[PDB]
Amino acid sequence: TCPFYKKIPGTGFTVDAFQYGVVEGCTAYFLTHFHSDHYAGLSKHFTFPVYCSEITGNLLKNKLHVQEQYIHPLPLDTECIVNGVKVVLLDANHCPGAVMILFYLPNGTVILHTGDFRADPSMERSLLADQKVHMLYLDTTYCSPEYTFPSQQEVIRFAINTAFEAVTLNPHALVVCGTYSIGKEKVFLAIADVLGSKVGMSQEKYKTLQCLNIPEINSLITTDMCSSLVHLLPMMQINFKGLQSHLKKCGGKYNQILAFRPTGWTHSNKFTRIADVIPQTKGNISIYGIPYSEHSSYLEMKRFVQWLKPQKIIPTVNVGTWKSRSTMEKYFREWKLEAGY
Ligand code: NI
Repeated sequence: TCPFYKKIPGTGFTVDAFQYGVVEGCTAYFLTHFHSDHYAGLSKHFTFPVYCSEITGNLLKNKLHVQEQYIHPLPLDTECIVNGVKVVLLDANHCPGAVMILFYLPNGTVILHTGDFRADPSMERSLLADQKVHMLYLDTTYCSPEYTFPSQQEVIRFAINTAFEAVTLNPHALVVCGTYSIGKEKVFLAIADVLGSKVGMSQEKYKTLQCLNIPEINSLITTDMCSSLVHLLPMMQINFKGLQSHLKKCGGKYNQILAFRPTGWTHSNKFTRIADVIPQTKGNISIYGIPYSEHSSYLEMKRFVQWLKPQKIIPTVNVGTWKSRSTMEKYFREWKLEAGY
């Protein structure tokens, strides 16, 4: 049974609610982004209308085989009518194709559903600027002040500089980057660009990347591993055993691996600056955990909410425990008292 925080009152609509069977009263299922916790339940046998971005619709058709007649892609930043209700899709600054959804209810209420997002001051100049929002359905993944991490640009600067230094010292070093979903493509693309290489990967991953409308992608990635000095592997393989095993397969072309695990936040963030990050090493293998986030920091979240000034907040993450819920409600009230709304 579908939980309340996935239902949009006053409409026939649900958000990210595909794992509950046929939801009573739902005439249109929105999908914010192509991450498995959110698409859970979708398949080629789905026969209701799914509304989403173009990129998400490429992935539904090619990876999950949803039939084309049920996929309804909408352009961003454009007022659209769906089943009698005005909606807008906004870039969520999450993974490729991820959106926030603005719903303009028939009774005059305006609802923003962030999906998963990384708040940014650039959102203060989208179509959000033009009117009041009554209810905010908020990605609260990192809603606690201990959650600090650097900008995505500082993280990429560290990775490029690290990779270019290592391979220039040793031209026989291979770079490996872990992945288990879409998002964080800038990590492996920026490293391959500095090294003058394409990124090598499995056929299944190449297919996924080909759905993402990235400019000049055919110039950047390949399935020919032998021709590439930046390889992508499943995240589960980014450990000393998996990397040893991979180095064997490269036929003595390489004698060292430098690997990257983009994580979200890890508690090494409470003490250490990005500049000061060091790897775990065993022999000729080094592994860096880098804090590349596609969710808001606590401070970025707070800034967005204090600018938006919603009348009510409904969290969509960390909702399963009473301690979590009570923590989040306390920060919402601080924020509102501090800013005066
Ligand atoms: Ni996500």
